[PDB]
Amino acid sequence: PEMVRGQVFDVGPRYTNLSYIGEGAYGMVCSAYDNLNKVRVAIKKISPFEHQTYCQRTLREIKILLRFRHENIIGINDIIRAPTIEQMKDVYIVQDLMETDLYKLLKTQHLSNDHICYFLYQILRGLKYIHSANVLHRDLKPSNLLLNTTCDLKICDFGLARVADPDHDHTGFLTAAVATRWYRAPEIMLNSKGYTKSIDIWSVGCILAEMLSNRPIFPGKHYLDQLNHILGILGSPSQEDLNCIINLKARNYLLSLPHKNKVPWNRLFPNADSKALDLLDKMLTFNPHKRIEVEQALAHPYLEQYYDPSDEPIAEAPFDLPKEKLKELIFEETARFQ
Ligand SMILES: N#Cc1c[nH]c2ncccc12
Repeated sequence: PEMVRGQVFDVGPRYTNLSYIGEGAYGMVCSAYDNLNKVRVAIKKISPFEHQTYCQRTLREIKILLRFRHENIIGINDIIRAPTIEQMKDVYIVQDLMETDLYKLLKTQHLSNDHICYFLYQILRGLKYIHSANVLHRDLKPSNLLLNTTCDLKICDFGLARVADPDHDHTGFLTAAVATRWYRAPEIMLNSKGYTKSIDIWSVGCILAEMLSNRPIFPGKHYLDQLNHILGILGSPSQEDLNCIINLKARNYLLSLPHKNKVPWNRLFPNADSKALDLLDKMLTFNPHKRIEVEQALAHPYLEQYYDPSDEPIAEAPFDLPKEKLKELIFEETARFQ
């Protein structure tokens, strides 16, 4: 086989010329030359079968990415597994090679308002599709957004995606957790298991702010610190927002806090397009019910020059196990690439 860093990467013969790109996932990601398509591709190696949770995230993701077909969602071009379940140690997900991601890009570049508008548009275009299939991404963040050399954007990492379940959304104060802290909607830390689409919009809202300033807008250092960050900018929620929080621990935590007034975005972002600040405003709304939805976000004037519903597709149809059957389902699900 071939070896990258110091580890076996068994993707011959079609995929050659393996350069190390990074970690994440259940480990290694590499560029490789796809001999059949004569193009370099990304290959991530997964060894998930040791604990159930990785078999779950790997399964969720493969199931979803196979069903999705969208310019702004990453997709899977190939999967390399052993020919028998007994011999299957690893799964190799083959995907398109992308120059960078929004995380790296933000660390080094000032984005123009045109790149911001186009990036945002693409995010929302992709998100519209995902939501229309009734799936939530639940972990949108700049590192989960990949750009190619031509600034084409693709959402990746559906490891934590769930099917939307707004009826089953409620939970107690501080019940936690799992999605990246900085991009978590405030109701995750109060009264939501994050089963509503409004959860993603918040994230996109946080991504938009990060694009305006190259800094995360709510860099809370720990669980509850996140909330005072958010509250610090948006201000104390009103009477009506509070009433929507029936859970007493959460509501009384909010009441115990000192009054903070709203900081206007134009003060936080003096150079930004005012249309962007308006949309920003509607996305980072404390009350998730009052929070804008993806299709109104698309129709917002800030996006006017890209907005075209006939070129913004929706899915043609919508959407607790031992790691044994999981390994077995993964095998069954990866069969079509044998
Ligand atoms: N995971 C994953 C990736 C899928 N495509 C990629 N391109 C550059 C870097 C990482 C990837």
